[PDB]
Amino acid sequence: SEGGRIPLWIVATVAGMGVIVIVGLFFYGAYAGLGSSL
Amino acid sequence: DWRVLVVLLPVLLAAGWAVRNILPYAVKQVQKLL
Amino acid sequence: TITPSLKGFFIGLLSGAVVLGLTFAVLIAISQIDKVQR
Amino acid sequence: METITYVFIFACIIALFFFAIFFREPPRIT
Amino acid sequence: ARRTWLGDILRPLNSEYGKVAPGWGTTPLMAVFMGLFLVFLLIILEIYNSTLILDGVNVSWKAL
Amino acid sequence: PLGISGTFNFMIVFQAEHNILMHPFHQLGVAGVFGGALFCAMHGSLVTSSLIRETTETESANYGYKFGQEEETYNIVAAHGYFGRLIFQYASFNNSRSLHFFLAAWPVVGVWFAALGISTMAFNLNGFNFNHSVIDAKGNVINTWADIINRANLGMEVMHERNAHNFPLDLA
Amino acid sequence: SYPIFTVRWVAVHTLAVPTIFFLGAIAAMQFIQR
Amino acid sequence: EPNPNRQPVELNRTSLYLGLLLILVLALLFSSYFFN
Amino acid sequence: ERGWFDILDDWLKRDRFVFVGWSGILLFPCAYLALGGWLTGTTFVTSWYTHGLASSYLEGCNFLTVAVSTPANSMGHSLLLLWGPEAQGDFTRWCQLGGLWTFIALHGAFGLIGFMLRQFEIARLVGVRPYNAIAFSAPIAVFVSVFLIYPLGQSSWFFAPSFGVAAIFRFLLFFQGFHNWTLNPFHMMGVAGVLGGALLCAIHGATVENTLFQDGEGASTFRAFNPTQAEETYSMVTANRFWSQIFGIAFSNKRWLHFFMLFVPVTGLWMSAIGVVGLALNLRSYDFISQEIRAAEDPEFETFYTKNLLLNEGIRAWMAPQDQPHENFVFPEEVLPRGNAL
Amino acid sequence: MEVNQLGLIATALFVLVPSVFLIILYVQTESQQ
Amino acid sequence: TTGERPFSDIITSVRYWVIHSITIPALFIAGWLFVSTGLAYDVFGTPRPDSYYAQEQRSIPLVTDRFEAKQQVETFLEQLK
Amino acid sequence: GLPWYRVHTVLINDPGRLIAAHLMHTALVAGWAGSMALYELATFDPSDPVLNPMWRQGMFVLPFMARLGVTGSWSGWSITGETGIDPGFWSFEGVALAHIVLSGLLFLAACWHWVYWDLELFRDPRTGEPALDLPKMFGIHLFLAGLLCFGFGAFHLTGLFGPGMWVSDPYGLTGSVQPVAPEWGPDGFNPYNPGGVVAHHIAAGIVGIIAGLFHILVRPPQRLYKALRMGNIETVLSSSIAAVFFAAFVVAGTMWYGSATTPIELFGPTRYQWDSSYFQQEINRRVQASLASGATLEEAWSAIPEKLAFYDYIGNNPAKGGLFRTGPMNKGDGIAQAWKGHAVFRNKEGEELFVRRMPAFFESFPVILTDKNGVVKADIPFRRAESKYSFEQQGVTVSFYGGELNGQTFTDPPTVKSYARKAIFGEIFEFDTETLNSDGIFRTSPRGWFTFAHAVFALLFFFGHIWHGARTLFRDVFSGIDPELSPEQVEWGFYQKVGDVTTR
Ligand code: CLA
Ligand code: CLA
Ligand code: CLA
Ligand SMILES: C=Cc1c(C)c2cc3nc(c4c5[nH]c(cc6nc(cc1[nH]2)C(C)=C6CC)c(C)c5C(=O)[C@@H]4C(=O)OC)[C@@H](CCC(=O)OC/C=C(\C)CCC[C@H](C)CCC[C@H](C)CCCC(C)C)[C@@H]3C
Ligand SMILES: CCCCCCCCCCCCCCCC(=O)OC[C@H](COP(=O)(O)OC[C@@H](O)CO)OC(=O)CCCCCCCCCCCCCCC
Ligand SMILES: CC1=C(/C=C/C(C)=C/C=C/C(C)=C/C=C/C=C(C)/C=C/C=C(C)/C=C/C2=C(C)CCCC2(C)C)C(C)(C)CCC1
Ligand SMILES: CC1=C(/C=C/C(C)=C/C=C/C(C)=C/C=C/C=C(C)/C=C/C=C(C)/C=C/C2=C(C)CCCC2(C)C)C(C)(C)CCC1
Ligand SMILES: CCCCCCCCCCCCO[C@@H]1O[C@H](CO)[C@@H](O[C@H]2O[C@H](CO)[C@@H](O)[C@H](O)[C@H]2O)[C@H](O)[C@H]1O
Ligand SMILES: CCCCCCCS[C@@H]1O[C@H](CO)[C@@H](O)[C@H](O)[C@H]1O
Ligand SMILES: [Ca+2]
Ligand SMILES: [Cl-]
Ligand SMILES: [Cl-]
Ligand SMILES: [Mg+2]
Repeated sequence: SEGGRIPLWIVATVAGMGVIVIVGLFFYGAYAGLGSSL
Repeated sequence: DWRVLVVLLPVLLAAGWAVRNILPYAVKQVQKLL
Repeated sequence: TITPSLKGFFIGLLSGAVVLGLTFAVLIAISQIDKVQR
Repeated sequence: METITYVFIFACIIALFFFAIFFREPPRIT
Repeated sequence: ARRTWLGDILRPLNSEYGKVAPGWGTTPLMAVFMGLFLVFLLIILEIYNSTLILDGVNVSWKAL
Repeated sequence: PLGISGTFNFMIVFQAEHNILMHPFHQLGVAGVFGGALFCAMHGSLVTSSLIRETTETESANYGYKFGQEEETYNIVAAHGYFGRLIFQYASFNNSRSLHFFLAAWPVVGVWFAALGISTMAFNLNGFNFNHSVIDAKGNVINTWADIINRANLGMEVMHERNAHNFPLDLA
Repeated sequence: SYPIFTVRWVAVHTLAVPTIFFLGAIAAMQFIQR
Repeated sequence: EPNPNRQPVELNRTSLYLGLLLILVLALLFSSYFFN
Repeated sequence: ERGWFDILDDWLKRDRFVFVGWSGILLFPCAYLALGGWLTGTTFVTSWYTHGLASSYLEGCNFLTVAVSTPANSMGHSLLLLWGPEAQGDFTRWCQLGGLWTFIALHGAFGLIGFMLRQFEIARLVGVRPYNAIAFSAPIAVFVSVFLIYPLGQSSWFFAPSFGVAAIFRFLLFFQGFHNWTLNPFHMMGVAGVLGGALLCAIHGATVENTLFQDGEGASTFRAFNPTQAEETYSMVTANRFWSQIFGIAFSNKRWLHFFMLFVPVTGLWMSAIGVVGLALNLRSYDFISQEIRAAEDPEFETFYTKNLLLNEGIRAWMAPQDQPHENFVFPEEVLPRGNAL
Repeated sequence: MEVNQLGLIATALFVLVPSVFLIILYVQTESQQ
Repeated sequence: TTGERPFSDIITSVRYWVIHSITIPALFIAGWLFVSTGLAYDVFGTPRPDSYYAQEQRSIPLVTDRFEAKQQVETFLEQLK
Repeated sequence: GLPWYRVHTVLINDPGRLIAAHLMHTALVAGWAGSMALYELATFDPSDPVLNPMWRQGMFVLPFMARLGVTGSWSGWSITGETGIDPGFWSFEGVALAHIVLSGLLFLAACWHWVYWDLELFRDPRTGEPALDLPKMFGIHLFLAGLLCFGFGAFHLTGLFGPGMWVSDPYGLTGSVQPVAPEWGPDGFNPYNPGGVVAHHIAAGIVGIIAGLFHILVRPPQRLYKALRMGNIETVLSSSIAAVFFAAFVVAGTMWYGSATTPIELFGPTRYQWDSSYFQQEINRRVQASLASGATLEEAWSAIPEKLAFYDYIGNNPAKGGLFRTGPMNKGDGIAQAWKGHAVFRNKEGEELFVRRMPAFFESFPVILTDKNGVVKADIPFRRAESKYSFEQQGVTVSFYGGELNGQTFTDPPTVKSYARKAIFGEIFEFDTETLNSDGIFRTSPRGWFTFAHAVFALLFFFGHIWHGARTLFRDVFSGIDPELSPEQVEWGFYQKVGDVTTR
């Protein structure tokens, strides 16, 4: 409701970890399935 | 085509959910600008 | 004679007119509602 | 002919360097 | 300034510097001609491009 | 080589033997020099756009600045006000010190990576190899733009130093 | 105090809404086998 | 009958050096293509 | 007169987080569609029917190898309108035929016009001189000469650059093998402007940061600056002496310095654009006739110029069959140029 | 080498004509007060 | 400032996260299903791994005519048995 | 003082000396056209319009005189091969002379207008200041342009009072200057219909007459006058430059793709006629018709005109040149002397083989021979040690039909390979390479050079439009921004509307 409740450093940390998860999934895909040369 | 409905359905439910949580202030924003 | 491509030309003309028309319709509307204070 | 041309142009540039450094307009503070 | 016979003849043609028509004047009519011209350029461009193909219009040297 | 066409020769053979275009350090190098050139024209145009009127129209505006003068010669607040509206306010610098630091750092760091690209391809750690990376259900190779680059690289490889190799692999 | 639906709101969502949809589509692609 | 629109023209020394450098370097660049 | 035009003008020019303006009516849809088309195509759309290539994440390509590829060579220079006679309103066929390429290139072209009108529009409202718009003519000259004029001179859109990382690398290598583009003096001037621009960027930034006045007490010097202060934040006098003694010459005029920083990369990009206009017609700087006459008659005459042509010849023969599939090149092994062993 | 012999006069006028332009302008600037 | 609510204000507000803890995953899942149902292949006309070639052919189905290109692609698509 | 890049600004407020400068420019351009035409006449060889036409000889202005009806010389020849003709005064020489005389008259006029610059006509009658009423000048000049445009189309191009224009058949074999009737239907917008050229000038001329009368009689709206700065002559420069680069792009395009106003007998073939084997298909159709009508192979090919075979040769493709390969095409492959005839290759089995032609992209190209189904049957190998398709292995021979080698057959591998190397260029010609000391390297034609110069100039004039447009709309800040610029005009929120102080 009122902006201020959730501290920004926690928002940044959670958003950062989501980025790392999704980019890691993409690098995982380079070695499996389509485009893996196998 | 059922796959069209399977894909749009999660988006449609998201539109309706945001409307429920925002319509009091949305009507209040539209009223102020009048 | 109205060839298929001449028909297609008219459809492209009507489509662009519609897109420009709605765009300026909406813009003129909103500009009349939210005026600047002088 | 063409060798003389290339070397002549090059030599003019090196001469230009000399004048641009030692016979420049002095910067003057105000 | 120096006057000349030809200068006196042409004097009226250079005498209305700065004279305007009030407001928007003929701007709306100008806009209509611009729109028609745009459609015209689109037609001749797309004929040349073979995006608009018309009966009896063969865009080729073979039309002599 | 110490020459203009000799430089091109070095570059073409480098591409054949290391696929430098597919190496991220060369790509960071290109970002460095493309970006450096962009920010050069950017900074130049913004300062030039906000020079304070000190001259008439018949004279060069450069005479409006005097070597050693105490006061700044352009209005950084007007430059920031222009550029902040071009993008948005927080994408624009109003601190000349950090602006000029950014101008220093972007090309310098990029060119460091370029130099490190050459220096590490010197030990044969080469650009990305996606030759035949995409394969269909049966196992047919599906070409990508990477495989087209490979065809060009092969043509460079087989022709360079045409009399110098006796054995099938060019290992240095 | 502040409005909710502004030009900035529209600009933000025309970019962010397709982005998330595309990220889910590309995530799914990582599990496709030939 | 003196024309009032006349103006003096200037080229300072730094501009001369810059201009001569541009011309010589352009000649050094294009000469090879002129001889071909 | 406060009619609807003036009221619309008021609203378009409101000071908001994202300025809109009249230019925004052109800029925002065209920029958004060009970007959305590139993301859509690189994520989902193939190049199988135009190039024989996979080119999307859907097919297994990665960020370096995805592209929106040019249309098939048989399309000529067709606008490839979605409603045109090739796709005939069929969105799926349109994608398979290369319609997204003209879509991105044309909306991009008009987006760039719109961005430059935005630079003019904002400059006129804020009261600054429009040199930022003028400098932006250089990116526009590059885009128009490479993505529009060049293929318009050639046989079709197919030979324009495709919108992708590795596709652009192929474009660089094609230009070496077929056009000997490194040899072209208009490219050389472009290289000088781009590298000279990067040089000026680094050296100006570093000079300022190392001739700063001590205007505060902290070891972080960024804080000791105020946007409205009247004084220069660094010493032009000390900067001038340092460079005069290190390098022989130095800037003494800060206005000239910053105009020069505009001039160098902008002029360089404009020169490179002119050369690409030449290449549209194959009007190349491919050879030195005097070198070829000597080398034809004297089999001991060898230079780096003749060495590089042999490389170009390899590029052409080894890449043409795959890179130009509509030509149906069949080059038996025995005709391929190759040195010893390799 | 069989160079294009017009290359000589082309290069010479390319240097001379613009360089002379600049020298005229410069010298008449110094001679002003 | 230009009058809009600060971003840092919005994204630390409980109401923002009540709304977007739903709308963000919903869009992600919609994108996932666009691929997993196979709908993306058919919208854009992109081959599946088993539909680049017919079983024994090794030639590309390359478009070679301007005004019959649409029919050429349809013919190539039929020939996949 | 003035920097060197501004010296010509002294004319902005001086209409009489502006006219003088514009007169001097016109004198220079007219003198260039006269002296270029005299140079071309002194070097042009008129003796072979078939294999040595003007476009092989580097002729640039000669085709523009011919396009509008000047085809003859006072010395008795015409460009279509006729002798003993009398062109009257309007020969190539009479046109050149007229431009020279015009140049000198304009030079004298420029001196008069430079000296007598202070004419009362250039002063505003109310204020006494120099002033040009540009909106009415525009209507006057547009009205004159419309009359001239109309008269060009109605009298010159139709032949009503004038010669017409160059027209030809689709293969550029029988071109001449002909009266042309207007085409008033939709095919008048076909670029290859000369009738549309006539109709355009009549119709656009009338529209320009009408629009000219409008712009003489109706003043500009105050809102357009202010927004476009119609009291500032530099606004006209900005929009005139824009019109000019628009026109330059159009003439570059129609020169490259071809149109009724860029005929191939005047400027050479287009690159696209090689890409699509345009001439090769017409040649084959004619040979089929002869063979079908009972003639032998030697009669079918001998009936092919040398002029048509010459078009089917990549040396006349304007996309085969180089930026610094200077001079006429004749300086490259030579002065064409004769068609050698059509080469037919056969292997030892008697199968007919076809040389793969050179695409324009390639400076060099391998020699590869296929059968009718595109299967490789012979080539010139690079590595010999695993060659299977060599001419020696496959017994390749060549026979010629038509042309000077008609009826001959060659079987020795070196001679056969020699003709196969030439066959990648299309039809094979004998060239004189000695007369001009030709170097054997392809050059582009006037079509190529025209297109290149005009696309480059169009792009550069785009920068001119941007620059002068910016000077028009930002004249008030040309020397710098206001030293008293309030930080509030440029900081966010102080005004509701950007730059509008009444919206605090
Ligand atoms: C607003 C800015 C803008 C601009 C400048 C463009 C420009 C373009 N679009 Mg894009 N587009 C836009 C917004 C824009 N678009 C939006 C918002 C969408 C989403 C709907 C699209 C979706 C889109 C698609 C799917 C395609 C394009 C295409 C194009 C290109 C061809 C357009 C054309 O021929 O229309 C011609 C129409 C006009 C010029 C309209 C003018 C109307 C005149 C002035 C008034 C008179 C008309 C009259 C009233 C009607 C008479 C009809 C009657 C005779 C039957 C051109 C580059 C095509 C393309 O890129 O090809 C590859 C294409 O396929 N656009
Ligand atoms: C639109 C202009 C134009 C065009 C298309 C032509 C076309 C032609 N001319 Mg003509 N000519 C022209 C104008 C033109 N001319 C003018 C103005 C003159 C008087 C000088 C001439 C005088 C002339 C003569 C005497 C001859 C020709 C000939 C020819 C033919 C061969 C051209 C050639 O080899 O060029 C080669 C072109 C180049 C080498 C291009 C030069 C590129 C320049 C140098 C780049 C400069 C870059 C610059 C320095 C960089 C600035 C950078 C800075 C801004 C940072 C060709 C048909 C020849 C012919 O065959 O006659 C029968 C011939 O003998 N012309
Ligand atoms: C119809 C065309 C036209 C006319 C009547 C003008 C007129 C003017 N220009 Mg503009 N301009 C034009 C086209 C034109 N320009 C084009 C195409 C461009 C882009 C290249 C420009 C870019 C431009 C800039 C950047 C500037 C001007 C400026 C000016 C003003 C002063 C010029 C001067 O004193 O130069 C004097 C020039 C010299 C003493 C030597 C120039 C030598 C050139 C570079 C090489 C030689 C060319 C050759 C002789 C002729 C070839 C002709 C070509 C068409 C084939 C003057 C009002 C200046 C201004 O605004 O002042 C306030 C200014 O800064 N113009
Ligand atoms: C590849 C190199 C390169 C890139 C990527 C680039 C990018 C940019 N330059 C800009 C500006 C500038 N660049 C300038 C000088 C230079 N710029 C240079 C080189 C580049 N400049 C160089 C070398 C110079 C020196 C002369 C100046 C002076 C400016 C600016 O003032 C302006 C800026 O504000 O910078 C801070 C911005 C304009 C934004 C815009 O138009 O939005 C609108 C977006 C539109 C209209 C969409 C364009 C669509 C494009 C044209 C086609 C499609 C592209 C696909 C979406 C992606 C394809 C990707 C593959 C190729 C891999 C943008 C950040
Ligand atoms: C700290 C890690 C830095 C590693 C690389 C070095 C970057 C800075 C050096 C550039 C030199 C330019 C010429 C001198 C220019 C010059 O004179 O600088 C001056 C500038 C200001 O100097 P000050 O004296 O104010 O501060 C420096 C010290 O005195 C301590 O206060 O220095 C800095 O800003 C230091 C910044 C350090 C922190 C920067 C971290 C950057 C990391 C960003 C991540 C990049 C990864 C990209 C991956 C693609
Ligand atoms: C085309 C078209 C169209 C349109 C469409 C659109 C408009 C779309 C959009 C789309 C979109 C809009 C999309 C997006 C996407 C996005 C994405 C996909 C992203 C991703 C990202 C990432 C992946 C990131 C990464 C990173 C980086 C980069 C750096 C930092 C870090 C990180 C790692 C995070 C229409 C319909 C009109 C019509 C038809 C055609
Ligand atoms: C006086 C007189 C007369 C005479 C006259 C005359 C004799 C004239 C002549 C004239 C002339 C005889 C002229 C000429 C002119 C020329 C020109 C004007 C040229 C120019 C050129 C240019 C401009 C070029 C440029 C360039 C170059 C150089 C390089 C490449 C690029 C370019 C193209 C840029 C008479 C008796 C009639 C009578 C009256 C009096
Ligand atoms: C072969 C290539 C040749 C290229 C040719 C180049 C021609 C260039 C001509 C430049 C002419 C400069 O023109 C010259 O301008 C100067 C000022 O600048 C004028 O000088 C005038 O102003 C100065 C300045 O205070 C006064 O002191 C002086 O008494 C007055 O006459 C000259 O009267 C005029 O002769
Ligand atoms: C082995 C040389 C004789 C075999 C016939 C060669 C092909 S033909 C030959 O080609 C020359 C260009 O190379 C022309 O200049 C010449 O006119 C022509 O006869
Ligand atoms: Ca499987
Ligand atoms: Cl090598
Ligand atoms: Cl070895
Ligand atoms: Mg995978």
